[PDB]
Amino acid sequence: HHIEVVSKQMDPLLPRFVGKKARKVVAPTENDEVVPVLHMGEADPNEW
Amino acid sequence: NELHPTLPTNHNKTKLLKSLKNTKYFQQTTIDWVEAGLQLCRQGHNMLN
Amino acid sequence: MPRIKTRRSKPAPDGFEKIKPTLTDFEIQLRDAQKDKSSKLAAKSNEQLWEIMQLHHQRSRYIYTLYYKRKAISKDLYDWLIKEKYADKLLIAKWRKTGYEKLCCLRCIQKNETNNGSTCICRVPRAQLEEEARKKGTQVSFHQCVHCGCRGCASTD
Amino acid sequence: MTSWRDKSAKVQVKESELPSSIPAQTGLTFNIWYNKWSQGFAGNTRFVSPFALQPQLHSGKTRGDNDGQLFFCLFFAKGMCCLGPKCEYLHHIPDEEDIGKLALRTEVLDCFGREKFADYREDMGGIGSFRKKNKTLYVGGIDGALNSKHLKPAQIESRIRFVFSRLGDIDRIRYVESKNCGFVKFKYQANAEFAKEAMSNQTLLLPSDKEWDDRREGTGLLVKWANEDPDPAAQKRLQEELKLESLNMMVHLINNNTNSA
Amino acid sequence: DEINEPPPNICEQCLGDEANIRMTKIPQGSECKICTLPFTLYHFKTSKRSNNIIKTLICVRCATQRNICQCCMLDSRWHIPIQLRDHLISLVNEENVMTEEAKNDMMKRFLSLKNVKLGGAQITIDASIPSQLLGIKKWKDGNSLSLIVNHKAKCGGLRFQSSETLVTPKGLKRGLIDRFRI
RNA sequence: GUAUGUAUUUAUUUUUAGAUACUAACAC
RNA sequence: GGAGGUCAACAUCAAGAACUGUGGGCCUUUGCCUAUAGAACUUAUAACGAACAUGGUUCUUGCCUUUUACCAGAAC
Ligand SMILES: [Mg+2]
Ligand SMILES: [Zn+2]
Ligand SMILES: [Zn+2]
Ligand SMILES: [Zn+2]
Ligand SMILES: [Zn+2]
Ligand SMILES: [Zn+2]
Ligand SMILES: [Zn+2]
Repeated sequence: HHIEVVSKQMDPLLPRFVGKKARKVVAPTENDEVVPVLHMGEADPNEW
Repeated sequence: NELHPTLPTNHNKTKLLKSLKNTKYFQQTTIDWVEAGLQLCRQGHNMLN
Repeated sequence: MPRIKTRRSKPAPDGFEKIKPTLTDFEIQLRDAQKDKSSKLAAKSNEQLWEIMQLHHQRSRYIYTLYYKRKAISKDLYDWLIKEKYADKLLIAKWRKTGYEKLCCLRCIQKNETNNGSTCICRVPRAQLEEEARKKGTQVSFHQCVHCGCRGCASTD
Repeated sequence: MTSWRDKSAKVQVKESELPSSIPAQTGLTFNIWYNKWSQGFAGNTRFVSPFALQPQLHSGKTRGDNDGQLFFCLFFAKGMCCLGPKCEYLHHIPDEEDIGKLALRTEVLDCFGREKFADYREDMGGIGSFRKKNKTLYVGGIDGALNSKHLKPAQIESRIRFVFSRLGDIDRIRYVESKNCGFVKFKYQANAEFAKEAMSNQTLLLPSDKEWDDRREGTGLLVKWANEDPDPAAQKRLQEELKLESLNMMVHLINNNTNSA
Repeated sequence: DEINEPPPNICEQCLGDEANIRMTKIPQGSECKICTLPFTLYHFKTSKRSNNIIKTLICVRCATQRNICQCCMLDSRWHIPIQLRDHLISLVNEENVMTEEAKNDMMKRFLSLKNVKLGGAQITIDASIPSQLLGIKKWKDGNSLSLIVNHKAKCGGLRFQSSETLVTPKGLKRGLIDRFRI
C-alpha cells in the first residue's frame, strides 16, 4: 500500500502537543547480563 | 535614551501576524474601530472567566 | 468609505434610489442572521453562518448583474457602492474571470488553507463526482462545503 | 424491509424542544468551563429521560445509508435525535448484516464509534472494555417502575422482555427476585451496546397505567455492564463455548496457513 | 527522536485496498489506551472519500510487546483477538501464556517500558418445555412469530404467535414438549 | 479572631462540706 | 504590456571607512602584487527607527525585617 506521511498545521491557539502532560514514571532496569565484580580484620578492629 | 542604543535584530523579519494569518484559522475583514474595541472587551472577559 | 454615513462620506450618485429597496431587503435579513439564534448542535451553528455567506453572495451578485450585465447603472454609482462596502470587489473580479462565473467565495479557491492540494470539492462539477460515484456505485457523499454551504460552484452546473 | 427499508426516518424531537444544557441547580452558582455547579452539593442528580424510542415507528432510512456510514446515531438510540433524515448516522436497530460491516472495527470501539477503554470502570459504567467481549447487561434500579409493587416477578420479567426484546436478538434473560436485577444477554456485542445506551434512564408499565403521568419524577433504571456469572453452570457453559469457538477459528488458521505453505 | 524512530505497525486488512494512502502524523497524540503515555499519532482514511477516519490507539512499544496492530489491536499475523491467540497457544502445552496486565497506573506506565516481548507474542399459544436466537430462528422460517419466552432455570416456557402455528405443529414437538397453552 | 487532617454509599451483579485536681481565643 | 496592493516568499542591512565580479604574475587552492567592470539600501554632531520600551547576569548604591514588586548608575 506504500504511504505518504504529512504533518498537520496546528491551530496556533490550541495547545500544540495535546498529550504532553507532566507525569512521573518509574523505569525498570533491564539487566541482560551480569558484570562480574572482580577484585584481587583480626587485630585490626582493635585499632579501628 | 540617546546614551544607550539597542540596534535591533535582523531576522526579526518574522512577525506574529504574518505568521498568524497564514493558517486556516484566521480570517481578515474590515470593521468599525469602536466595534473592535467592544469585541475585544468581550473576548477578554470570556478569557479571564 | 465606511458603511456608515460618516460626514466624510460622499452622498449617493444619481441612480441610487431605484435600487435602494432591493438592497434594503438584504440588509434587514442580515440583521436577522446575526441576532444570535442559539443552537446546541454544531451542524446548526455553521448552518447559521452559511446563511450569512449566501446572503452576501446574493447581494454582490445583484449588483454585478446591474453593472456588468444589464448596464442598468452608471459607473459612478457602481464605484460609489464598492467604496461603501455594498459589494465585494475581489469577489466580483473573480466572477469576471473565465472559469469562476458562479463562484461561492474567495475561501473556496484558496489553495493554501486546505490540507493537501486545494479547492473544495465545492468546485468540482457534479458531472464528475457522479462518475467516480458510478465506479463505486456508493452514490456520492457530498452535500455542503463546510465553509459556505455550496453545492457545485463550478460553472457548468 | 416493508417496515424499515422504505420509510425514511422521522424526526423524533424538534430542535427547539431539546433539553437545555446547564442541568438544574445541583449547587449554588454555575460554572462555565466544566458545565456543573459550584458550591455545596444538592441531593444527587439523576433523572428519568423525558424521551424514549419507538423502533418501528421512528426508525427509517437516512443519509448515512446512502453515504455508507458504519455507525449508529446514539441520539436515535435515545430517540432524542433532532436531525431526522438529515442525520449523518444510521437510524435503525442493528441487524446481522451491518454488524457484518462493522466486524473489523468492532474490536477497539463500540457500535456508536467511540473508543473503548481498557479497564471497564469502577461501577461498570458507560462503555466497555476492548479486552473482553461482554454481551450481558446488568439491569438495576428497577424502581424505575416507581413504587408500584407487582403481583409477581412475571410482571418485571415479562415487561423487561418486551422492552429489550425490540432492541435486538436476545440469547437469554434472567430476572432475580431476591436482589433486584435483570441479566440480559444478546447474540452480538453491538446490540448490547446499543441497548445499553437506549434504555438507560427509562420508565415502565403502560402508556397509561395508574401513576403513569407522574412517571417523570422517577429515578430511572441503571443499565450497566455485567460481571461474570459465579455459578458453576453458566461457567461450564462459557468454558465450553470458548472451546468450540476456538476450535472453529482453528479452521481458518489452517486454511490460510495451508495457503501459506 | 526515541518516539518517532520506530515506524508504525498497521495491519494490511484495516489499511484498505487503496494503492497509495495519505496519513497524518502528529508528534504527540493521545496517550495509549494501555500504557497511558504519549506517543505519535496517525490518521488516515481507507478511501480518499470515505467519511470514517482511522486513528492508531496504542503505542508502538505497547503494540510490539503484544505483537498486534495499532489500529485493529488484532494479532499481527493471524488477525485474532489477543484474548484468543493466547488461548489457542495455551491449548497446546497445558496452562500458561496468559498475558497478565497492569492494574493501577504506574504498574502499567512502568510495564510498557521493559523489553520483555510478552507471553503471547513469543510464539508469534404453545407451551413448550425441554439459545433463544436458535428457537426464534428455526420457528421464524416456518410461519408467523410474535413472542417467545423461556426461563432456563425452569427449562420451559411459552411460544406465542398471532393456523400458521398449526403449520409449526408439523415439526415443533420432539425436536421438545410442545402443547397448546391455556 | 488554629492551620491542617480523617469520614461522609443513595440507587440491592446470577451460587454533708469542701481539698487537691485537669483544662478556658475568658478577665491584666 | 503599464499602473498599482496596509499581499507573500527568499536574499541583504554596522565594517581595515569597510562591496563584488573579472584579466594577468608569484607561492603552492588559500594568500600577495598588478589590470579592468559595476556598486541598490544604511551611516560623520555617525546610522536601518529624525522614534524609544522591557528583560537576564554581574558589579556599585538606594529604600531597609525577609521574597516578589522596587530606587538609579555602570558593563556585558
Ligand atoms: Mg522564611
Ligand atoms: Zn464558498
Ligand atoms: Zn467551497
Ligand atoms: Zn461553492
Ligand atoms: Zn440521528
Ligand atoms: Zn503505550
Ligand atoms: Zn489494523
